[PDB]
Parts: sequence; C-alpha cells; structure tokens
Amino acid sequence: HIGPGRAFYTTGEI
Amino acid sequence: QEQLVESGGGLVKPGGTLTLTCTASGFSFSSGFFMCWVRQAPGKGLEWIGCIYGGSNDNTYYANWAKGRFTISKTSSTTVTLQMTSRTAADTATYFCARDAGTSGYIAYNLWGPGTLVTVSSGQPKAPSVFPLAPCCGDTPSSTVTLGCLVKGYLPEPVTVTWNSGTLTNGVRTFPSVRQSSGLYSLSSVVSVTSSSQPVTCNVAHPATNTKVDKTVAPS
Amino acid sequence: ALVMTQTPSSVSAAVGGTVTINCQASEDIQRNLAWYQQKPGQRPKFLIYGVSNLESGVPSRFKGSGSGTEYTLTISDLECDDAATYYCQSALYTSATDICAFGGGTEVVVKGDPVAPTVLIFPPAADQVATGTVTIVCVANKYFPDVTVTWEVDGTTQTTGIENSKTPQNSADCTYNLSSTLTLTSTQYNSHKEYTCKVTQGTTSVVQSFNRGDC
Repeated sequence: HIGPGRAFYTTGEI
Repeated sequence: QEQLVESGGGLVKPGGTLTLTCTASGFSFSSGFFMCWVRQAPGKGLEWIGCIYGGSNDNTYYANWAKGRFTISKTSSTTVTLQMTSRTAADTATYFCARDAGTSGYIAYNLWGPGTLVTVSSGQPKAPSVFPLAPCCGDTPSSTVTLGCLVKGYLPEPVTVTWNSGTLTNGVRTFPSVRQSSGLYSLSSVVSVTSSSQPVTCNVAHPATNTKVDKTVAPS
Repeated sequence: ALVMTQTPSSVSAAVGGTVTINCQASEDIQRNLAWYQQKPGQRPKFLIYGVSNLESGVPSRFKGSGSGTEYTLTISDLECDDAATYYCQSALYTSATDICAFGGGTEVVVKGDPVAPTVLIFPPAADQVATGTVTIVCVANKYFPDVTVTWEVDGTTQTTGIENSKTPQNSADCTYNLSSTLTLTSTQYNSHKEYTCKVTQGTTSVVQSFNRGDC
C-alpha cells in the first residue's frame, strides 16, 4: 500500500 | 550498519548560543529522507523541532515555536548541525538527531542517535568525587559480596560508569542521577561478585571536565 | 495545529495480558501514524509506521489499528520488556509546523512475579568524613512491586537529606532497584551511632544497620 506523503518524501517540497 | 551520533551538548549560560553536531555513518545524505531534531526535557515528552531535506534542495522546515531560535544546516555530506540560543531552563533537555525515512509515504523515524544533553545554567562546572562502596568492615565475610562507587557532586550531566573497563557487566546496577540542593548531581553504581573474584574497578568518566576516575574497590 | 493526544496517561497489566493505548488526531490523518517505545534513559525505538506496519524485529503482538481520527495500539501477550512509555506520532504535509507532531505518551507498567527485596547498607568510605559531609547509601535490590524506604538514626525517624532513585523495570523479570542516600555534615554524622535503612513491601520489611564505631 502507499501512504499520503509519498509525494512529499520524494521531493522534499510541498 | 547505519548509525547517528549527536555532539556538542553541555553547559550554557542563559542566552548564550550553542551549536550541536549530528554525524551519520553507514549511509549518505541522498534524497528520499529527512534529517530531524527532537528534544526531550528530563521526565517530559518528545517534542519535535525541525527537519532538513536530504536532496540538494536543503529544504529546512521548523516547528511553530522553534524558528528564529533554532536553525538546521547540512555542514557536510555526513554531518548536520542544529544551532540554538538558550533562554529559559526549559531549554535544558536531551537533543536527538533522527531520520525520517518516509517509508511508503508514511512518517517513519527509523533511526535515532543516543542524544546529547544541553544544560542551561549559570553554575560553574564541577568534577565528581568518587568514593568506594563496601560493606561494613565489622561484618563477617560471605562467599558473595556487592561493591560499588558513589559518584557525588558533579555538574553538568552526564557521567558514565563502567566496571573493569567494561569487562564486567553481570550484576551491575547503575542508578539514575539525582540533583542535590546545591545543583550538583549524584549517582551510585553497584556490582555483585564472588568474594573470590579478584579486584573490581569502577571507571567514572565526566567528559564536561575531561575527567576519568578509576577506583578499585575491596571489602571491609 | 495538528495535536496528538494519547488518552490513558498510565496503565498496568500482568505478564501475558493485554493493554490498549489510544491516540487522537485533530484532522483526518489517513493512517499516517507511527509508534515508538522509549524506556527511561534510552533513545526511542521505532515500532510501527502507517498505523500498523511493523518494523523488522518488532513482534507481531503489537497490533496497531485505527482510521481517520481514532487509532489504537494494542499490546498483547505483554512481557516485562514492554515496560516503557509509548508515543504516537503523525504528520500533515502542508505546513512547516505539521511535518511532525508527537503525542504526549502513555506509561505501561508490567506486573510480574512478586519478589522481596534484598537490602544493603554502605557506611561511608574512610575518606568521606574529612570533607565535611558524609553520604550513607542504602540499596533495595531486585524487587517487585514498589517498596517504601525509611531511615532511622539511633532510633529516630529521619526524613531530611534523603534522595531516592529507582531503576526502571527489568526487561526480564519486571523488578526494580532502589538506592536511598542519606547526607549529613561530618559533625552530625559523628554525633550518632546506629544508622538504619528500612525497606517496606506491603506487610514485609527488611532492615539493615551499622554502628559508626564498628565500621
């Protein structure tokens, strides 16, 4: 499963 | 294996400024994780301070209360810094370097160092006196005996104690420290041993004063 | 902002039993929930990420559950090695102050086999008294449940100049250790004879003494 932060941990950006 | 080690804690006068260092081993500052700082006042809870990104976009993110007093920076490929200015005694705490691995897009602090202790205080440092703990000389010897060291009257924390240079660990009890009215800490360490088990030596170390004391203890 | 709130501040259960901690999130955290175990004196240990994903080496009996606002940690087949404070942690990835928020923590106390303490008293080393203070150390070793320490100097209840400190529960048998320390001026100390440490566990007491002249 995937978590609601996979985008944030990949970029370091939000 | 990967490991974190914090560094730089000690005494600091109120309002003075301190810089702590964290040092990673066994992995490198890539991207996909953060390096974070967490503090914990004695007996109190875990309180997050801030993180900093691994990728070269060294994105620094702080807690509400924290920014303006604290700042986190990538001092090298393997070392991260946090710099702070003290104010109150509530700044006295253990400062933890951690790693948010971000595993599967969830928060995951899967690596922690031992932490380093910052003491906000106006007091002078002081190195401990070390006294042997042995049963009353007027007692009758038994085949088995508990000896120890009293590590009294020091500032700041911490102190560490080992027995026979770390060779002796079975039956060792080292108690948490206590603050005296003077502001100096104390603790005891005891070890239980066969009355035939040769001399036993406690090794007391107090880095804040660059002190190591060895006290070899015998009964009566 | 985002606040986590762990509900039972403390809790006890026997070995082999089961305990439940809950953690409350302000918003919908969508299962972004991490658990940590911290024994006093040590760094926190990562247990779980994403409400229920066990980190390796963490045994299965740590059941994390929950959804949306209410999450639960359930420790079953409780063992003495579980004596610790447990922290929930979550994150909202939109503001600088919500990258991380820790819960307040829940203490877990494990009830094991009752063991009566053994008591030791340590009269001051020969060189203490020439410094102006004397510190007498008493230890209650390897005992469960908690004990009460009492001091007596030539038969008189002492309450001042006494500090106690207890080791946290032993990972193997749940037991405590206690040091009780009595400090007096050298002149106070030389004006008395019999120093007494009394450790009380319910209806049992162990009493150790020395007489100054003989040590």
